Amino acid sequence: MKPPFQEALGIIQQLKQHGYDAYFVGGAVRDLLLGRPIGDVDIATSALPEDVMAIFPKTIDVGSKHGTVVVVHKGKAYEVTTFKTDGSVTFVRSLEEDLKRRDFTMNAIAMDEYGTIIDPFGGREAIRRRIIRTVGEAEKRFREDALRMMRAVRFVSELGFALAPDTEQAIVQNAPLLAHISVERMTMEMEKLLGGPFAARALPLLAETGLNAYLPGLAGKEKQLRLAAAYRWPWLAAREERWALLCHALGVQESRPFLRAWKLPNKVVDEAGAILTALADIPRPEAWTNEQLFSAGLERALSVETVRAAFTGAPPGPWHEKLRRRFASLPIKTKGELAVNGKDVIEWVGKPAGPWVKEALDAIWRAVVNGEVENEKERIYAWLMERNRTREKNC
Amino acid sequence: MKPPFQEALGIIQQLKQHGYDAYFVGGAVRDLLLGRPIGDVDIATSALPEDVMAIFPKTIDVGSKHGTVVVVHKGKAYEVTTFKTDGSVTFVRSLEEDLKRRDFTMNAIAMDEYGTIIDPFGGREAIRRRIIRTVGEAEKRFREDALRMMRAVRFVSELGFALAPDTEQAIVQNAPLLAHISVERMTMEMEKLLGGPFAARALPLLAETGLNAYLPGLAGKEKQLRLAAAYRWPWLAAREERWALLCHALGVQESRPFLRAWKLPNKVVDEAGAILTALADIPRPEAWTNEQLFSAGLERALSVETVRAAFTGAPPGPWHEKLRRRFASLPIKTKGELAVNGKDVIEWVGKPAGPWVKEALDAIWRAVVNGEVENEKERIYAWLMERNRTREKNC
Ligand SMILES: Nc1ccn([C@@H]2O[C@H](COP(=O)(O)OP(=O)(O)OP(=O)(O)O)[C@@H](O)[C@H]2O)c(=O)n1
Ligand SMILES: Nc1ccn([C@@H]2O[C@H](COP(=O)(O)OP(=O)(O)OP(=O)(O)O)[C@@H](O)[C@H]2O)c(=O)n1
Ligand SMILES: [Mg+2]
Ligand SMILES: [Mg+2]
Ligand SMILES: [Mg+2]
Ligand SMILES: [Mg+2]
Repeated sequence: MKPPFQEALGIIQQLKQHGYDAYFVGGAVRDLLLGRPIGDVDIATSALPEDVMAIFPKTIDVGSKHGTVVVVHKGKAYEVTTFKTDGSVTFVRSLEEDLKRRDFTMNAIAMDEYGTIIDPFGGREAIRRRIIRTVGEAEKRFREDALRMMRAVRFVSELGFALAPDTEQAIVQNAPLLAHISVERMTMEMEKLLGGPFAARALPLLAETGLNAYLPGLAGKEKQLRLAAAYRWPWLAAREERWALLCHALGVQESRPFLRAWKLPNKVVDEAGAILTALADIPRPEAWTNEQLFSAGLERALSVETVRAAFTGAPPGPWHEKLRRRFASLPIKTKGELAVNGKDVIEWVGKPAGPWVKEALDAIWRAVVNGEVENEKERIYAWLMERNRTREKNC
Repeated sequence: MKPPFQEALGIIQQLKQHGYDAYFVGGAVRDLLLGRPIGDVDIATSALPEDVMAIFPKTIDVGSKHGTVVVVHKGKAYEVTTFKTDGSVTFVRSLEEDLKRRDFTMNAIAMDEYGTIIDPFGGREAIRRRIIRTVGEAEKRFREDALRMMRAVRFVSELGFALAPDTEQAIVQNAPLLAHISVERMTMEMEKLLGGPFAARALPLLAETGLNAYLPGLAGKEKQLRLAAAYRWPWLAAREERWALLCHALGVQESRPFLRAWKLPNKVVDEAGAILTALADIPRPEAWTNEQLFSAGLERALSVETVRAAFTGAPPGPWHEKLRRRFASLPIKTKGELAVNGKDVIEWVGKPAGPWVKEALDAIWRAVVNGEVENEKERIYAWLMERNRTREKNC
């Protein structure tokens, strides 16, 4: 018994004692078998949501309308699912009926409270061979939930399996069915695919399969995707950095309309382009400017070089480290640090409050930062004063 | 800082550091103030669901569509809710806007990471006085969510507060609006109200208010409800035992159609009647019969006397203890224990398999139980054999 399932063993036990019968199901079994780090432990039972909400103290009702209940056990969250037949939903007592409904074979395994692998679908084979195959006709299943395709391809990104000949085919043939699946749902899938350790050949595949030109803004970029192979994807740390390079390697013009089609939250689509930009503007890592760094702010700066990295081949290590230095020597690091107040500039140049004031301070920080004038009140005063009679001699 | 919030303090802290601002909200504050045992710790913040899913590792998405996110922290489950205005939902930054939307004042409190109570609605007053008052016009709020009434009455059950004159009034005037709220939702509320420590005057109130005759099967039972006052509700330990007595004191004829209207699960409505029945059939605690006990099975037996208790005044203590003895002396306690097999009765009376067989075994347990014949094979054989030539001499 692996500690993953060890603590999770209770869930089963209590479900068995109340005469219910339960199994470990899903990837957790796969990962265990495959020999991956074990993800979410998932548990499937013949006990109805209501029976599970009676047995366990903490019970979160996520969607008792389609089988699942989240059971807080011993300080974790496990997803217990009453066996079902994907028709509304129909609940059975046949575990075999349940496995029978899942996307692919690697997923359709189950292990008993004792540790005996229950594989009525050749999951065990699939894994040794490392192949994503459909549970039943690949055709019928994609008709049963089109999204099942995207993920067949994400799995390729996430595990590094190959697709099954008849399964892959089925995708190109049934490609259209995607436009029927909500964008929201497509995005989360794209966003895991992207973080694959095999992303590199997931994306291309996304193309060789019919799947391209049904996903947001991925019309006819076939060439771009296949090429995407050389990108060091897996050193991208973050979602932004992800979307970031994804754009770049598509060559995507305006990041904003694109990432928005993907129904991504603003804060990403904003910081997305943020970096996409700083990247175009700075073509070289040595070229970062005390101004520019201050402007983008450490975190983003680094993320820039890490995207750059994923494009170049050049390890970001040293740059990250040079930026981290520079940024902690920038005589200020935010605008709020500026020893001098917007009101100070008014009482100083004897003008009414207005538009000029911004431009003033605008050019004061760019002075403090580039080390031109200190960040003390007195000196910035003279600095301002003495640069205003300069703007009289010049015109 | 009370331990409840102590561990929960982290949730706030990390939401503050990422510049977000959060508060403890809800009954947890009420309970703390009131000086009750502290229930669910709840947290409200300006950070959107997505921001909360980014910051914390474990993040359960219960309904990010209306603000709430369940954040698993340090081994518990806390509900973080992005401030909102109950219009679809609109998210703000104003905590004051958030409090302003909640049902009643006791609930509309908030405490900061430091321990400073934030009461912009006189919750603190309401609690000292022990009064359930509406946050704003009692009228408008019941139009905003009719169910708010049921609970204004359950709260009476739960805490032992009185209703505010203008609030109580508003209920009778706006009584009708209930039929618009899903039964499912009414039941859960009734199911808490019933377990109230003040249940006794909650039920009556449920009547003096317009609330009666909008709840399942509670048409015109006004008299029955008011009388319901004398029942020792609070010693009812279980759901069944609850519905059980509720039926009884309403005098409800057929339990089955009634409890079912409440959209209660079967296993309850079944065990519900179960007891309701055993109760009508056995009018006296001394009258339990080795048969009857074996038949209902300890647990339910006790439950029966516990309901009887809630009706009589007589403490179940002794009976429960007498039952628990008798039942562990019953020479068998289930039907599966019977040393004699249905197949044994066939190969013994030389008849084909059929309906008589049940009737045979049926009268064998009742013979093993009442201590008439042993629960060994040999002796039951004889016992059966010698009672079949008895049924020849008799007719
Ligand atoms: N379109 C989908 C998506 C998922 N599943 C099923 O839902 C379970 C859990 O879903 P998921 O979160 O995707 O976990 P796994 O598919 O098991 O793999 P992973 O945990 O890496 O996502 C799986 O066992 C799978 O059979 C499905 O039948 N159809
Ligand atoms: N119809 C409802 C039901 C609940 N609430 C709000 O949702 C929050 C949590 O709901 P609940 O689980 O009922 O907790 P409390 O009302 O605070 O009290 P208790 O924990 O005893 O149920 C509360 O702060 C309350 O203001 C609401 O505004 N309208
Ligand atoms: Mg888990
Ligand atoms: Mg999973
Ligand atoms: Mg809790
Ligand atoms: Mg609560």
